[PDB]
Amino acid sequence: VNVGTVIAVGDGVARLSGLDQVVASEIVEFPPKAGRNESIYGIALNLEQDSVAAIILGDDETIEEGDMVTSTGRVISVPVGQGLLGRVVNPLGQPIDGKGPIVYEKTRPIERIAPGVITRKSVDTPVQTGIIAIDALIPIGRGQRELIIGDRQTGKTAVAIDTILNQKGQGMVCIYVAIGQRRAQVAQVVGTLERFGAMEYTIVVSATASESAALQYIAPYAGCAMGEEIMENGVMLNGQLVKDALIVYDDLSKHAVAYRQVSLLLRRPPGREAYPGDVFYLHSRLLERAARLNEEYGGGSLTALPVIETQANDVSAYIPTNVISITDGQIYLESDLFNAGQRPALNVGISVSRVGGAAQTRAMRAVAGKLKGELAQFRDLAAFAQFASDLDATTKAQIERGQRLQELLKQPQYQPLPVEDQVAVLYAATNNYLDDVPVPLITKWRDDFLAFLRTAHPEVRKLIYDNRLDRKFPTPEVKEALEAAIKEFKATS
Amino acid sequence: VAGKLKGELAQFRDLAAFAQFASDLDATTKAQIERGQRLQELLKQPQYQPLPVEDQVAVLYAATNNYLDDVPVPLITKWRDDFLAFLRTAHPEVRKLIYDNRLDRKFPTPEVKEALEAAIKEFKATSN
Amino acid sequence: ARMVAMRNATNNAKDLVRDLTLSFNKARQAAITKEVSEIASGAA
Amino acid sequence: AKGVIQEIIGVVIRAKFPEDEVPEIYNAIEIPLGNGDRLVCEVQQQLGNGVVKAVAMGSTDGLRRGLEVIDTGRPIAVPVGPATLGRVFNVLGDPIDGMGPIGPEVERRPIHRDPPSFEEQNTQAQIFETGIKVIDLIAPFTRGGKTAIFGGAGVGKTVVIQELIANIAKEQSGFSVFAGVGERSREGNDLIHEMKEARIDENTTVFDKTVMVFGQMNEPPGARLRVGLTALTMAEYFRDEGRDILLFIDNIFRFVQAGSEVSSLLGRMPSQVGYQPTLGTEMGELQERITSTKRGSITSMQAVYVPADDYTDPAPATVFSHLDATISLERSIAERAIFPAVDPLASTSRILDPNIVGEEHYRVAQEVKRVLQRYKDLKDIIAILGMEELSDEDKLTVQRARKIELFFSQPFTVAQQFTGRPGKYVPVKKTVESFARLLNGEGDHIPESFFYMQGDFDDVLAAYEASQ
Amino acid sequence: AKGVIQEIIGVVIRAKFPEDEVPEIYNAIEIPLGNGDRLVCEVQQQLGNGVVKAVAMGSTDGLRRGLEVIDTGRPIAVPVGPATLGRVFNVLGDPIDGMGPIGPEVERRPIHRDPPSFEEQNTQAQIFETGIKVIDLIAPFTRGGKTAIFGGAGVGKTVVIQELIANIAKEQSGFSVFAGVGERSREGNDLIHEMKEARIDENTTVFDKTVMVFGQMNEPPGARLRVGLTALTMAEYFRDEGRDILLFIDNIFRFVQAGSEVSSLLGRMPSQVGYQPTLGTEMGELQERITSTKRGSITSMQAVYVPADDYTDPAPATVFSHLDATISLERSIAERAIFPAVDPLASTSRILDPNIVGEEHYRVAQEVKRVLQRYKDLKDIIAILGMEELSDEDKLTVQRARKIELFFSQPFTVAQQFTGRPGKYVPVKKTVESFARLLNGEGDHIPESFFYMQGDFDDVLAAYEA
Ligand SMILES: Nc1ncnc2c1ncn2[C@@H]1O[C@H](COP(=O)(O)OP(=O)(O)OP(=O)(O)O)[C@@H](O)[C@H]1O
Ligand SMILES: [Mg+2]
Repeated sequence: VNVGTVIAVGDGVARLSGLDQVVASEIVEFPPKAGRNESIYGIALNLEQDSVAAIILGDDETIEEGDMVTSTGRVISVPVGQGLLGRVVNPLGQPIDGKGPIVYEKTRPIERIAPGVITRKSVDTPVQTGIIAIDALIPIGRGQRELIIGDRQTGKTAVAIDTILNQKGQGMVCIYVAIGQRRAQVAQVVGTLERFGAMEYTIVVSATASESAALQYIAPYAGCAMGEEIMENGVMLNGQLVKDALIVYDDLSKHAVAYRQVSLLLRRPPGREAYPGDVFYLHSRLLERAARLNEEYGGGSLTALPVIETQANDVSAYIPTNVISITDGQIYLESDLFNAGQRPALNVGISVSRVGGAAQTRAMRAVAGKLKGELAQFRDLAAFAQFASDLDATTKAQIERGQRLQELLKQPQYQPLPVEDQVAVLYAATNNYLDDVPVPLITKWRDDFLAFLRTAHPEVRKLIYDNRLDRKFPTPEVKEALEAAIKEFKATS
Repeated sequence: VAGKLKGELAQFRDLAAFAQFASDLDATTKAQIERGQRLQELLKQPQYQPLPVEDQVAVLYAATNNYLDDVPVPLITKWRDDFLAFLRTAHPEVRKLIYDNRLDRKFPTPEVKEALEAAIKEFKATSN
Repeated sequence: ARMVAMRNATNNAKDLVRDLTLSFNKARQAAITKEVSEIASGAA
Repeated sequence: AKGVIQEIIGVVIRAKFPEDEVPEIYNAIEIPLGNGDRLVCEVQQQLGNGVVKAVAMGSTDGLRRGLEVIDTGRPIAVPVGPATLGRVFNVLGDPIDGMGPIGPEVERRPIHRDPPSFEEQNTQAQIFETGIKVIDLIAPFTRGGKTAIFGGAGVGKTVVIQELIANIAKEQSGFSVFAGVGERSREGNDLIHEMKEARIDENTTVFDKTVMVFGQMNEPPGARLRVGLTALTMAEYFRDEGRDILLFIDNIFRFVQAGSEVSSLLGRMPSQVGYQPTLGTEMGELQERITSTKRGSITSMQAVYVPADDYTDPAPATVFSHLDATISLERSIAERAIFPAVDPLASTSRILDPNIVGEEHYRVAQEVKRVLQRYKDLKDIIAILGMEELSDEDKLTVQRARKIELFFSQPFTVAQQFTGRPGKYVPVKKTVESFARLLNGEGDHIPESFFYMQGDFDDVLAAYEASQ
Repeated sequence: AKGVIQEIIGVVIRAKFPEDEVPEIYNAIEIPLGNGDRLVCEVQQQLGNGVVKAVAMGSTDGLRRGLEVIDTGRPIAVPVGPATLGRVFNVLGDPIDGMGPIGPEVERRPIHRDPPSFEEQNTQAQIFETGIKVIDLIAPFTRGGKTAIFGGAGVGKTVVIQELIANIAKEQSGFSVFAGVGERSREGNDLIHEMKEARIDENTTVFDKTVMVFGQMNEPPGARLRVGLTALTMAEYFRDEGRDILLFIDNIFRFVQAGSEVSSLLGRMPSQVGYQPTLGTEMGELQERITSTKRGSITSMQAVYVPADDYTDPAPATVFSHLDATISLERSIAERAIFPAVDPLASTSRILDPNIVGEEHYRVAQEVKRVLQRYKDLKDIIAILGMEELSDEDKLTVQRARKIELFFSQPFTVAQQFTGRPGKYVPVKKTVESFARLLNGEGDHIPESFFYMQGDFDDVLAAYEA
């Protein structure tokens, strides 16, 4: 009664006649036969009468008509635990890094309802991305959904990888789900994570472009199941129990394309932009599971960083607006700024984070609020920037200050900055200590300044780090010590 | 009556191009566009205030026969309203006469042409 | 001054042409998608 | 009763019942599902010899063919009455808050009821002061009538809704109902809980006068489809007894999108862009229940999500004809840092009538639309030729229009999280006076940048004097 | 095996087989044509009890329902090896040139392979040195990475292709594969045959160093769909031997169009603007075997035709999602006799970052584009008032920009016989040094001439002295 026979293999769907006692989303087995040593699984979805349509999680040319299928009695699930840490795996949980088989005590069922409304709490603990602009103007907290939306090659993957790299001593379990990405870009990401030693806390789920549309559709859900296991049960990282996870879904636009292919191959009616009518449900049920649980339900969190690729900077498309509505905040990465040299290209004028502003260290917001004000003044005066010698002292000073701040925001790739360094640099730049510094070297200056605090005054950095939770960060002791630090560094330089 | 109205409105729509940009137009075009604006402001009727056929005919005759040229645009609607009150109080017989012979081949009968232009001129002196 | 004003106006018109071309291409893709969707619906 | 599941297509379950015991069209059937918890489906179609197609309103991803289904014989019944005040419910009427279940003595009413007849309709309405300049001036919020905001993804629909609730929820003079159909459980709810429980009305919190039914983005299509009807059933009891009700439904669109997914799984012939053929009828059945009658009044405020940025989408196009006041939020305005983001030219209201709202208010609103209509007529000329080519009066109208656009912006008390501007509450009289003064000419010398994130005109003048 | 044709609807046919031995998907069933010739159909769907729906890949006009069908038990078998070099094949692997059959001794591999696993992928990206100054500086190649070329074919695209083949042949292992997807029989087959046989390098013709697979226009949509996979199968043999391969795919948009036509014929629901629902998956089956593995690397240059002028159209969008560098040949740059008519401003590359090509390479490339961009801005003003109004330094940038854009020209070894000028292979480091020394001020006294069709800066000076 638990065994069936395939009666038709088509557009990635097998009809699996006579498979009674199958639940609405089992993972059918397709046991191995002659010519196929390994087993490819499938998701039964249309439990119609006397036939069971099943998406084939893999290449559909492998199975034939009449192939035996065995019901596993399990709703579609991914193995999860501490064994997944540091392993690049398929959306099915099978490993692809070649290191060895995955050791897992339990498997979590993907495609589950989110914890709910009551079982949530407002975000309070910040997430330090390591980017000055992101951590200053677009605060990110644990358990919120922040969207990285940009135009093709603009640095969305770079921003996500920098955020993953920075969470080394922050007790985070970073999850990187590569949906539809070419194998070269996944290999390069894995290598970058290995070089910086971030794979000790990173789980990578890879669903590449060559793989079937069955994958790239369950990959984000497998990653989110892993994140949910981190959020609820927690794992052992650096000897302590961590229950906070960070998940980067990468291109959900490719996820939407994969689901569109799956739906159209199932002859489901098309909707706007030929996407199925439930693509919003897809991305919502994927992202809504990223939550900040309250104390009674564990207190864990799961931060989500979906990535959306737009065409010609069109944020008014179907999938980008769906994800914008679902997510809490947006990080617009303009292509014009990226080509202009501002590699951390952020459209700070219209990028925003609805929640997480309160989930920011008091020091960082204390030094970033008037930074935001000055950047707004720069954006307003960009219209007057065209005129020469027709601007008074105030407007010219504001323009120079804004240019200095923008040059400060320009940060090279693979160089995360600790929160204390960020707040110190912002203090120095935004309290008129950098007016004499010429613009083209400010970025350089920043690096040198950091080295100063890395060698001359480690105690200053430690004191700033300890005094980041206080209501009034500019306490006389830290203010005097930091001012002395910049005064000493400027004199030497 | 409405042939002149339609022609002048279409011609004003045609000269809207010069109205938007050009400020050096001759006095003929200035008065022409001014008449177009007069006629457009005449049609800014309120809600739930229908005008019978005689009233509309009287107003259109007043506007098309240059009796409304001196009135500035923002008051024209008010003008029209006030004008009707005049005909509703001072002279109902002119409205009755207009309605009675609205089916004749040549509406501007000398009997109709008088006691209406006279009524318009009387209203002009009374108001402003 | 007229030369400068017409240079600025030509640049603005070229930018507006680029924006309108983007919008027209989006509308063209939407029209093709709608046509094929309704044709497939009528066929099925 | 005691049918068997034949097919499980998505959240649509086909079940075969005995020939003489077929469930009715809108009856609720139940899968025991084991574990002591059951899955409540709602019948939608009758297909033949005892076969009925129902919507799961649940996970429906772990149940097999041949499972038994028990016919309750009645549609979904939700608790109504004062017992539902201050509690949070599912689509099924089951509380999800920590407090205990509703007692059996509490009346249960079906979620499917006929809308009020033509006799019961109450066409009397009056202005409802909300403290938002653009809303209270261009498209007045209507007491006892239907109003909604149509916004894209990036605009601040949630911020506007939260500000409205904060402004008008303390002085309710009645109970309130909030339905969270297809909305984030991060902000749409569980932080409206924080704000509603924090607000206090003479030692009774606003949350103590609120019935909140959720069914948000995580729920399957059936829950999002029927959560609006559940909330309407809980509010109709209070309306029928005379209590004034403030009704806040979130993303009526999400209600329509779910209907679309349910219809797609039901095999109905798709219409327009994948939407259900029965879109207009479903919208009517939900919305005609949101009416103020001669027994009580419902002051309803709705939100509508426009897919992409297409206002011609069938869902908003169907909503538009069911409202007394329409407030259109545009992305272009929002991207200009104008966070209220309301487009005055695309926002209307029925009570914007000199008999209802006042002669001065009506004149000011009409002039504030005629300006910005002159601006929309000259957008391309300014874009290509520039400001100089316009005439002097046209230049003045364009300057006043841009000043008005900046002045419609207003900080919100609930926007302190990401904006440093303190919130401002501008009464309707102050808004009318400020805009009349702006239209007269006062404030012409003031630069436009001083109209951004301000309250009434006095605040702008004070800021100008501070800048000297 | 031994099925019978059950249905013939255009190219799409259906074949009934016994309840067992039903062919898999992509199994290349064969129909005898009453003679030695045969019709190879690729199974695309399995239906019901033994019926399989397949694409004809042939005339399918002389067929009758009930005709014998033979299952090959494997995808389209394409010959691979050194025997394929210097020969021209179709999608099915049959040599369409004058020479005879390949022979049973030569290995045949399935057309539908799998992209290299995650382990075999290179962790770091290595720059592929083509030797052309503008290509190697403005839009540098990536070893094992895809590349797109945009042109109207009247701007010397074939010259660039031949130069790349010759450079890899003479300075590397040097085998190339040319996939003429949607290739015209006259313009794209005989003209390229004569060009490649006439073009010679170190006593060996370019044609002898390349394997050419032509899925022509007149072939059914399945043939144009699978010709690219045939080319990848042929190139993968040389890649597995550790060699480095260049794969030139002409008009990959024609591959996309063939896929769309096949999907429409099969009855699949349409997606977006008349595109297949399996657009991303089909583009991933291709262009994913084009990777730089541990053993070897396949670097591909793919001509891309943009429908209308949409870079947001789904076909060019899916192509761009897999691209590492874009080269934009432009008509005006070629009207003036700059044969390497690569538009530096339009052409970009992903690998042009400091962490890969070096800080010096990045710095000079940006400055080269910066002065050229300034020149493009002043193209209006120079026609506006004359060069006189331009300020000094800006006048230098215009003068320098013209010299550098003339210096982008480079003699080609494949064009030696036509122009009587020896080809010059300029390494990437030499190119960077030459252009940095051009920008810093050296050669300013040299006029615009003596930079035309030269090699390094050393060539520009030596010529000036003489
Ligand atoms: N801050 C930065 N400084 C310098 N280079 C950067 C920076 N951020 C990104 N880059 C470079 O920009 C290029 C594109 O970035 P990335 O790999 O993140 O792609 P993307 O914009 O996320 O999208 P795609 O995956 O489609 O290429 C890469 O070459 C990367 O090294
Ligand atoms: Mg990327």
